[PDB]
Amino acid sequence: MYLSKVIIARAWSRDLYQLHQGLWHLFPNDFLFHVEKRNTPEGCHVLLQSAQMPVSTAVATVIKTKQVEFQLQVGVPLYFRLRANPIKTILDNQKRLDSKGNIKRCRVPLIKEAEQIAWLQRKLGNAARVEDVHPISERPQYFSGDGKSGKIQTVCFEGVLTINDAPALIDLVQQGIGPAKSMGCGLLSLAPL
Repeated sequence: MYLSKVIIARAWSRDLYQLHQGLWHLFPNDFLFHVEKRNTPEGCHVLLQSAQMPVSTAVATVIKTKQVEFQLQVGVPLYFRLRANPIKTILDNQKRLDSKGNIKRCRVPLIKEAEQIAWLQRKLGNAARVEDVHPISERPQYFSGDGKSGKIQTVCFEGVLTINDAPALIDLVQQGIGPAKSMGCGLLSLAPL
Protein backbone atom coordinates (compact mmCIF):
# COMPACT_ATOMS: atom_id res chain seq x y z
CA MET A 1 0.00 0.00 0.00
CA TYR A 2 0.97 3.67 -0.11
CA LEU A 3 1.26 6.23 2.66
CA SER A 4 1.02 9.88 1.70
CA LYS A 5 1.00 13.25 3.40
CA VAL A 6 -1.81 15.35 1.93
CA ILE A 7 -2.96 18.90 2.60
CA ILE A 8 -6.55 19.89 1.86
CA ALA A 9 -7.32 23.58 1.27
CA ARG A 10 -9.23 25.23 4.12
CA ALA A 11 -12.25 26.23 2.05
CA TRP A 12 -12.56 22.60 0.99
CA SER A 13 -12.03 20.92 4.34
CA ARG A 14 -14.44 22.83 6.58
CA ASP A 15 -17.01 20.04 6.96
CA LEU A 16 -16.34 16.41 7.87
CA TYR A 17 -18.30 15.36 4.77
CA GLN A 18 -15.93 17.38 2.56
CA LEU A 19 -12.72 15.68 3.68
CA HIS A 20 -13.53 12.25 2.26
CA GLN A 21 -14.89 13.90 -0.92
CA GLY A 22 -11.72 15.90 -1.49
CA LEU A 23 -9.56 12.85 -0.85
CA TRP A 24 -11.65 10.64 -3.15
CA HIS A 25 -10.77 12.94 -6.08
CA LEU A 26 -7.08 12.02 -5.65
CA PHE A 27 -7.70 8.78 -7.52
CA PRO A 28 -8.49 9.66 -11.16
CA ASN A 29 -6.99 6.49 -12.70
CA ASP A 30 -11.13 2.46 -0.94
CA PHE A 31 -8.59 4.41 1.12
CA LEU A 32 -8.12 5.28 4.81
CA PHE A 33 -7.07 8.57 6.43
CA HIS A 34 -5.97 10.13 9.71
CA VAL A 35 -6.26 13.86 10.29
CA GLU A 36 -2.92 15.12 11.62
CA LYS A 37 -3.72 18.85 11.77
CA ARG A 38 -7.33 19.96 11.50
CA ASN A 39 -7.06 23.75 11.08
CA THR A 40 -4.05 25.56 9.65
CA PRO A 41 -3.84 28.53 7.25
CA GLU A 42 -3.22 26.12 4.36
CA GLY A 43 -5.98 23.76 5.49
CA CYS A 44 -6.22 20.22 6.85
CA HIS A 45 -3.11 17.99 7.09
CA VAL A 46 -3.91 14.32 6.55
CA LEU A 47 -2.08 11.01 6.48
CA LEU A 48 -3.55 8.93 3.64
CA GLN A 49 -3.28 5.17 3.17
CA SER A 50 -4.29 3.89 -0.25
CA ALA A 51 -3.86 1.04 -2.71
CA GLN A 52 -3.00 3.50 -5.52
CA MET A 53 -0.69 6.50 -5.58
CA PRO A 54 -2.74 9.66 -5.13
CA VAL A 55 -2.74 12.39 -7.79
CA SER A 56 -2.94 15.99 -6.59
CA THR A 57 -5.96 18.17 -7.40
CA ALA A 58 -6.44 21.94 -7.16
CA VAL A 59 -7.65 21.62 -3.56
CA ALA A 60 -5.84 18.48 -2.32
CA THR A 61 -2.06 18.63 -2.56
CA VAL A 62 -0.05 15.43 -2.21
CA ILE A 63 3.08 16.59 -0.37
CA LYS A 64 4.83 13.22 -0.46
CA THR A 65 4.11 9.53 -1.04
CA LYS A 66 5.97 6.46 0.25
CA GLN A 67 5.23 2.84 -0.66
CA VAL A 68 5.22 0.29 2.14
CA GLU A 69 6.33 -3.30 1.73
CA PHE A 70 5.83 -5.14 5.01
CA GLN A 71 8.47 -7.16 6.85
CA LEU A 72 6.80 -8.59 9.96
CA GLN A 73 7.88 -11.46 12.18
CA VAL A 74 6.06 -12.96 15.15
CA GLY A 75 7.24 -11.53 18.47
CA VAL A 76 8.21 -8.14 17.03
CA PRO A 77 7.11 -5.14 19.15
CA LEU A 78 5.68 -2.10 17.31
CA TYR A 79 4.35 1.31 18.20
CA PHE A 80 0.74 1.67 17.06
CA ARG A 81 -1.67 4.54 16.62
CA LEU A 82 -5.36 4.15 15.79
CA ARG A 83 -8.06 6.81 15.78
CA ALA A 84 -11.25 4.79 16.16
CA ASN A 85 -14.98 5.17 16.67
CA PRO A 86 -15.75 2.60 19.35
CA ILE A 87 -19.49 2.27 19.92
CA LYS A 88 -22.09 -0.05 21.37
CA THR A 89 -25.87 -0.40 21.31
CA ILE A 90 -28.05 0.16 24.39
CA LEU A 91 -31.76 0.45 25.18
CA ASP A 92 -32.90 4.06 25.45
CA ASN A 93 -32.57 5.07 29.11
CA GLN A 94 -35.96 6.82 29.17
CA LYS A 95 -37.50 3.75 27.51
CA ARG A 96 -38.79 5.94 24.65
CA LEU A 97 -40.74 3.99 22.02
CA ASP A 98 -40.36 3.97 18.23
CA SER A 99 -43.22 4.00 15.70
CA LYS A 100 -43.82 0.24 16.14
CA GLY A 101 -44.22 0.41 19.92
CA ASN A 102 -40.70 -0.87 20.66
CA ILE A 103 -38.13 0.61 23.03
CA LYS A 104 -35.50 2.37 20.92
CA ARG A 105 -32.05 0.78 20.59
CA CYS A 106 -29.47 3.59 20.58
CA ARG A 107 -25.89 3.70 19.30
CA VAL A 108 -23.58 5.24 21.88
CA PRO A 109 -19.79 5.83 22.11
CA LEU A 110 -17.62 3.81 24.51
CA ILE A 111 -16.62 6.34 27.15
CA LYS A 112 -15.23 4.02 29.85
CA GLU A 113 -11.50 3.38 29.40
CA ALA A 114 -11.75 -0.27 30.44
CA GLU A 115 -14.35 -0.75 27.69
CA GLN A 116 -12.27 1.12 25.10
CA ILE A 117 -9.25 -1.11 25.80
CA ALA A 118 -11.43 -4.22 25.66
CA TRP A 119 -12.75 -3.03 22.25
CA LEU A 120 -9.21 -2.59 20.92
CA GLN A 121 -8.00 -5.98 22.19
CA ARG A 122 -11.12 -7.53 20.66
CA LYS A 123 -10.51 -5.95 17.21
CA LEU A 124 -6.84 -6.97 17.22
CA GLY A 125 -7.75 -10.53 18.18
CA ASN A 126 -5.18 -13.15 17.22
CA ALA A 127 -3.16 -10.63 15.17
CA ALA A 128 -1.36 -9.00 18.09
CA ARG A 129 -1.16 -8.49 21.84
CA VAL A 130 -1.60 -5.01 23.28
CA GLU A 131 1.51 -4.55 25.46
CA ASP A 132 0.66 -1.03 26.55
CA VAL A 133 -2.06 1.42 25.54
CA HIS A 134 -3.28 4.93 26.30
CA PRO A 135 -6.79 5.63 25.01
CA ILE A 136 -7.07 9.35 24.44
CA SER A 137 -10.72 10.44 24.31
CA GLU A 138 -10.75 13.19 21.67
CA ARG A 139 -13.12 16.09 21.17
CA PRO A 140 -16.07 15.11 18.98
CA GLN A 141 -16.39 16.14 15.35
CA TYR A 142 -19.70 17.64 14.29
CA PHE A 143 -21.42 17.24 10.92
CA SER A 144 -22.32 20.95 10.83
CA GLY A 145 -22.38 24.21 12.80
CA ASP A 146 -26.06 23.75 13.57
CA GLY A 147 -26.82 23.76 17.30
CA LYS A 148 -28.54 20.39 16.95
CA SER A 149 -25.84 18.77 14.82
CA GLY A 150 -24.88 15.18 15.49
CA LYS A 151 -21.23 14.21 15.85
CA ILE A 152 -18.70 11.41 15.65
CA GLN A 153 -16.92 10.64 18.92
CA THR A 154 -13.45 9.12 18.58
CA VAL A 155 -10.72 7.68 20.78
CA CYS A 156 -7.10 7.75 19.70
CA PHE A 157 -5.37 4.59 20.89
CA GLU A 158 -1.58 4.85 21.16
CA GLY A 159 0.93 2.39 22.55
CA VAL A 160 2.91 -0.74 21.82
CA LEU A 161 1.81 -4.11 20.54
CA THR A 162 3.56 -7.39 19.82
CA ILE A 163 2.89 -9.24 16.59
CA ASN A 164 1.28 -12.68 16.99
CA ASP A 165 0.21 -13.43 13.40
CA ALA A 166 1.78 -11.42 10.57
CA PRO A 167 -0.82 -12.09 7.83
CA ALA A 168 -3.67 -11.29 10.23
CA LEU A 169 -2.05 -7.98 11.25
CA ILE A 170 -1.42 -7.04 7.62
CA ASP A 171 -5.09 -7.66 6.89
CA LEU A 172 -6.11 -5.32 9.73
CA VAL A 173 -3.84 -2.58 8.41
CA GLN A 174 -5.14 -3.01 4.85
CA GLN A 175 -8.83 -3.11 5.84
CA GLY A 176 -8.80 -0.60 8.68
CA ILE A 177 -10.46 -1.11 12.07
CA GLY A 178 -13.92 -0.18 13.31
CA PRO A 179 -16.67 2.17 12.09
CA ALA A 180 -16.51 5.51 10.29
CA LYS A 181 -13.60 4.72 7.98
CA SER A 182 -14.85 7.41 5.57
CA MET A 183 -14.68 10.00 8.40
CA GLY A 184 -11.00 9.60 9.30
CA CYS A 185 -11.16 6.58 11.62
CA GLY A 186 -9.73 3.12 11.31
CA LEU A 187 -6.22 3.75 9.97
CA LEU A 188 -3.84 1.60 12.00
CA SER A 189 -0.36 3.14 11.84
CA LEU A 190 2.59 0.93 12.84
CA ALA A 191 6.27 1.71 13.51
CA PRO A 192 9.35 -0.16 14.78
CA LEU A 193 10.67 0.67 18.25
